[PDB]
Amino acid sequence: DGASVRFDSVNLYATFFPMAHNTASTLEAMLRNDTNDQSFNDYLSAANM
Amino acid sequence: GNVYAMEINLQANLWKSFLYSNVALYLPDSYKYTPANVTLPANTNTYEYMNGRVVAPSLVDAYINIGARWSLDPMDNVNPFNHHRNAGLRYRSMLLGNG
Amino acid sequence: GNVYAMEINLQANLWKSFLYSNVALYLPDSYKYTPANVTLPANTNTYEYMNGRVVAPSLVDAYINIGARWSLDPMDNVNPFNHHRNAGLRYRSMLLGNGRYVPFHIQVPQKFFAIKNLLLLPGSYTYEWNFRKDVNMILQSSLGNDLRVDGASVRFDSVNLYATFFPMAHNTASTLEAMLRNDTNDQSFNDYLSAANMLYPIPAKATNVPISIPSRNWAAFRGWSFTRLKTKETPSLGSGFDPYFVYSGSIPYLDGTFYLNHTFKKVSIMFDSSVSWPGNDRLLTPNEFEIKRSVDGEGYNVAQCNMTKDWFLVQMLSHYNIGYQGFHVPEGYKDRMYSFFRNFQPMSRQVVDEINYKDYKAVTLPFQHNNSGFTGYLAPTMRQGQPYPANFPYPLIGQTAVPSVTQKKFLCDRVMWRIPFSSNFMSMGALTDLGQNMLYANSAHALDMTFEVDPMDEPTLLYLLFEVFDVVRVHQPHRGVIEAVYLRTPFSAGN
Amino acid sequence: GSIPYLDGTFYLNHTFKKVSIMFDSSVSWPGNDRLLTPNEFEIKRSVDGEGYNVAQCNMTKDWFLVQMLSHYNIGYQGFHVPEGYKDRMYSFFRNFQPMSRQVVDEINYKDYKAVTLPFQHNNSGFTGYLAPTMRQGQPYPANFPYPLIGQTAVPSVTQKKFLCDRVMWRIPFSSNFMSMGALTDLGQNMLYANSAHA
Amino acid sequence: VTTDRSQRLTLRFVPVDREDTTYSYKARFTLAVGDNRVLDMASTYFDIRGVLDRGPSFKPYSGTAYNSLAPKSAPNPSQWTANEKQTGGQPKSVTQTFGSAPMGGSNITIEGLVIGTKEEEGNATEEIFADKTFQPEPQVGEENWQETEAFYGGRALKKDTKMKPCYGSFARPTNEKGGQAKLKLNDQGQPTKDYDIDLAFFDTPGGTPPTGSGQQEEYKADIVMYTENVNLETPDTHVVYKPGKEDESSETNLTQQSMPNRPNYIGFRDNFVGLMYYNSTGNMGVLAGQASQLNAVVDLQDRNTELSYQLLLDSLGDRTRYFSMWNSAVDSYDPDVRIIENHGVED
Amino acid sequence: SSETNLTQQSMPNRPNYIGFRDNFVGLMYYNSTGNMGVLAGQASQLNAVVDLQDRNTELSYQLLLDSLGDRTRYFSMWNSAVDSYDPDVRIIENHGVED
Amino acid sequence: SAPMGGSNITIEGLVIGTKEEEGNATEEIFADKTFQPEPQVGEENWQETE
Amino acid sequence: ELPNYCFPLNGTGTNSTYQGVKVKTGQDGAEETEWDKDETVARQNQIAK
Amino acid sequence: DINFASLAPRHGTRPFMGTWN
Repeated sequence: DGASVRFDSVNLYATFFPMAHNTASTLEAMLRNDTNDQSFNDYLSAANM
Repeated sequence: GNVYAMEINLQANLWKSFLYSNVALYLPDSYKYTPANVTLPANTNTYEYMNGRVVAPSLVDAYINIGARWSLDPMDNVNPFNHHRNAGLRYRSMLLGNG
Repeated sequence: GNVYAMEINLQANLWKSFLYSNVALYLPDSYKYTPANVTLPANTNTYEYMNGRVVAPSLVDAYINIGARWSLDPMDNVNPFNHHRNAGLRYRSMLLGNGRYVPFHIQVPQKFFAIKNLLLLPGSYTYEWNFRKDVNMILQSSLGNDLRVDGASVRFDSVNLYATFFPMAHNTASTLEAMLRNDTNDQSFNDYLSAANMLYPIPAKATNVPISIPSRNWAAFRGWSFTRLKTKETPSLGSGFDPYFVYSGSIPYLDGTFYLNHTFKKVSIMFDSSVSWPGNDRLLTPNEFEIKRSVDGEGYNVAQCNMTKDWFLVQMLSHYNIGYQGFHVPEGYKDRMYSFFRNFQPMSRQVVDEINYKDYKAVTLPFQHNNSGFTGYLAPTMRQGQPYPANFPYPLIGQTAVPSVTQKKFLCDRVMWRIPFSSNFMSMGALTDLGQNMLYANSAHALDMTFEVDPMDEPTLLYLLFEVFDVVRVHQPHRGVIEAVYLRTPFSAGN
Repeated sequence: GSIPYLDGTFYLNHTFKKVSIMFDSSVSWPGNDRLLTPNEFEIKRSVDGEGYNVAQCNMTKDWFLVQMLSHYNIGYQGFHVPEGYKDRMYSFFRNFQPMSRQVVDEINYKDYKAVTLPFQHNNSGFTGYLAPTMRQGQPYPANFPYPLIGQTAVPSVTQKKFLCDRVMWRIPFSSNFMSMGALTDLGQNMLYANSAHA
Repeated sequence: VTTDRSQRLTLRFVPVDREDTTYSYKARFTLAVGDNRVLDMASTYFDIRGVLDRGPSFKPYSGTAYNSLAPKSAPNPSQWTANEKQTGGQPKSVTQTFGSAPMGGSNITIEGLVIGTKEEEGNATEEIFADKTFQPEPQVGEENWQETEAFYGGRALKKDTKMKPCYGSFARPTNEKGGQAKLKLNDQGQPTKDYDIDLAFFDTPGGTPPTGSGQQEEYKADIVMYTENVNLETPDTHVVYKPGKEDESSETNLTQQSMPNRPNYIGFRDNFVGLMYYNSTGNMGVLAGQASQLNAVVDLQDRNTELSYQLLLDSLGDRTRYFSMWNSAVDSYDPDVRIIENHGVED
Repeated sequence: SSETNLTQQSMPNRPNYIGFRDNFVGLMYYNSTGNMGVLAGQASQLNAVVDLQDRNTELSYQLLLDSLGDRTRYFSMWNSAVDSYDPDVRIIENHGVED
Repeated sequence: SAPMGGSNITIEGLVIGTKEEEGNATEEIFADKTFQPEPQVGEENWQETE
Repeated sequence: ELPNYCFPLNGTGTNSTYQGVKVKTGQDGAEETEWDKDETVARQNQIAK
Repeated sequence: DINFASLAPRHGTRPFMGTWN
């Protein structure tokens, strides 16, 4: 039925909380330790047939 | 004598125009037909087919299932979101404008 | 020249067809008539009568009270829940489908307070209940006609008791039983209403209803609730059947649809025929709860109607603890469907000043005209007459606006009026501070109460609830044993 | 159109009749005599001798219980409307719609005739003939539909159904069907899969 | 938390005893709470099955199902008698008719309206006459506003079928193609295997053809009406006006007019209130330990269980949500119908 | 052009709103192992995504938003405006007309 | 327009009805011009003819 | 999509007048003028073509 | 979906507003 699409550009944006550097450098040093691995779980959490 | 006049049931028309536009036009293709001397494309998944096929207004007329809450039986299996009256798609379609 | 055409006003017709179907047909029978050469049945409680009587569309026409929120004055005393536009009954009537002939299959729950939340321990219990086949009691109709005449009936094909059991680990359930059989752990319950119910007759056109209860104790009394009922809209519960319950609309006394609360003017309370209550100079009218006033020299009205400063305060205190330190809208979760500010509707209108407007004339309905030529003569039927300047209603607006007088009223359509027996009218706790005073917990007072009310022209009841405690404790000491102990108090009900 | 599998617009849930679960081709689940029909989740029934329907449609007592238990922990100790913050757009009670209608009894109504659409008339003279176009014909008594009300009401049969338009049916592998925690009590039973069940 | 034992979730008990009567039904169950269980009575309810008849007073809709678009005071096409009578020497007592003829066609004969044709031999082309038992259909007429054919036909009600205004008129179909005519039974009461249908034929009046060209042979049918008797009813309307006491077919009775019957929804009450007896000690419910046999209920007349339960639900939840299982759907009204709020109209 | 053609009659074309899907579903590839996305530390080539065919990210996100907030509120930045239908069109509810 | 139908017209106006009087003396009831004919009154039906 | 119409009070609208006729005496089925006026039926029936 | 959140927070402030120890 005649529809079409063209992409002229795709850009990635990122926003940063402007954290005090002595604080961010402390947070990084805590989050790099293997005790503090971030973990996530898919919300649906299922195998799909 | 009294002034010359003609009489109209406005309420029946406001209800029939609701049922025909919101339900008769959405009945599956097997309930529709192609008018006399009109030529449609063979690809049934195309706008000229979906728009060209006529539906008898007697299907889902003002008295159909009168008195009851009853989804029509051919409509239970019809995708209800593929309808011109869904606010989410209207909004998403109008957000890009009208052209 | 321009194409031949004829003109319709759609927007005026979409409004008239609303007013006539939604209000004109519901005006009381004394505003209706029987057409020429039509024969109705003599039983007015029947569909052929309620349907056969015609109503002139000039009553509640497009201009009626134009510009104002005003419930029509005959309609305030008409049951608003007996109306074809109430969604709850439309839903309930459509849930069964569109035919008159309907097999049914329904799950009726248990409501009795001593049972409805109870946990039964192991044993065999005989359970019985008794059920009505009376269509005026078990069905409802949107007109309220007498279904025992108008041909309804019901048959039960079977009735089965279902029980659903949490599949508890047996060593846990056998422990739970052994704890709940101990007399420390009696389950106990409280009827949510927790009141003693009196119905007193008010004769047709009586404006005063004086009532009393003789010398008795008032230990743990909570206060009063009261409201007004029609006698024909109230079945007798004292019998297997009530053959004079010739009506099937809503039953406010059973279902909570109370709609005559605006008809009270004042209530006064007098213990021992001397000890006025609340006394102690509390109110702006210390010895009477003046619910509303018809003329107001001092300025004791509130809220832009004719409810008083006293009464609005007593209601906002008893429902919401609001009035001391200032009024505001109660937060929505403390303002339920039976609360006050949810239901309270104040109103004002203006009327032509029939005394001081010297060019006034008293045109009755048959002589009034507006839309003549374009409208039926006193009937919902073919247009009659000629176009002509309208003679009704007099204008209240613009440059020729007529001298006018104000009328003010309120409606309150699901409440029932409350007076807490609490020293400041607030709820500080379920057992009040007056119900455990030095006086009322010790000495048996008599009580005299009296009400002043709008006259009805049909028989009505004062429905008076003495709010009490109404409590049960349930002991299950052995397999298949129930002991149950009741105390209502005050108005304790057994020996 | 919508893509239910991608966007969540599921609209064919009313089409299931029953589901049965069977481990090792012998160990029926939930088994243990639990349901009124112990070996099958009978979602709905077209005829009900024992009276196992609910909610004034044809959904069963067993299924309605399982859905109210799995979504809200409600079935044991009585049914009520779930509190609004725990009844989201994809929840059960938010979407469950029971329905009933009456139809002419084509078998027991002896004066019945089967008039098909081209021959039905109602609003003739004031309506287009089988099309959304100009009015045709003459005013005449309508021949359809048969009246189900008033004194001349026609013998009739009831039809019952329900819709559920954004839900997807659930069966928690939990010993009482409730959500007591995200790792269920059967899920830390059956580690026992040394016999590895099929 | 949960037993592994083979044990039901839901038990259904049929009555051990029952007492159906003039205006009540009673039933007794043995509510066996088995061992190593506990029962919450909030789980329990009565699963009633039965039948209603709502009576002729039920009407679950506003307006009418039948001919709803018809102008009120418009009659069905119909017949009467003794209309024009001019004496010298007789009150003539003719049949008389009003109607319309929407089915256009090519010719009219003893067999009625020619609606079509077929080739036969090219010379022998057969005239296809309408099958009177269902053609001409009242819902078929000229395809567009411009046309007018040479010959016309339609249907009308025979004089024996008493007038009703078209708005609300129904008559049951008497064949599979939706014809409405009564079967004849007039010699003896068995159906005569044929329909009460007659052709009536018409021409322009001799006062409108030119003089001399309206005598001898000049009369010629150019309209035909398939007149019939039908099973006429008005299931959902009533006559609000008619010009005399006479119920019969007559020229003035064409001006009858009807109004739809007032809507009257019937169903069970909110929460099924009124269905069980409560606070009614002649008819009290029972819960007793089967050995002890003494009733634990102990209800009273000055208690009101049904109102107490109505209030309780509004404190526990949101009464604006309907729930079919308990028939919970609270009574209401439209607030713009209770308090009129007359802002006029945007005209 | 002819005298009979004066009687032609027209009907408006069926409404057909077009726009991007709710939450832009379908625009990015997910759970589709021909066209998988990448997030990797630029030094060391191991993709951290590791997606699968039997996973459904788009439905998972649609469900998550209904648990985190109110889907009845449209939001143009993420094109969030949930699909619906008019309930009076899904279940006809024929109460007749006030005429 | 003139919606009020009647039996005769005279200097006294429109004859809107009649009464027996003596059977020979039947009086013609003329419309009271101060309010009749009412503009909201006219022929009952479309078959219309006085 | 669906046209609303406004109609005369009597339903049929502008009726023309007609008179009842009958076939002469069953002699022919040789149609055209072999009809005659039916005296059993009113000379002014109201009908719309 | 047994509404599958399960997340870390259990938190609070000083005599108004936070720096940690």
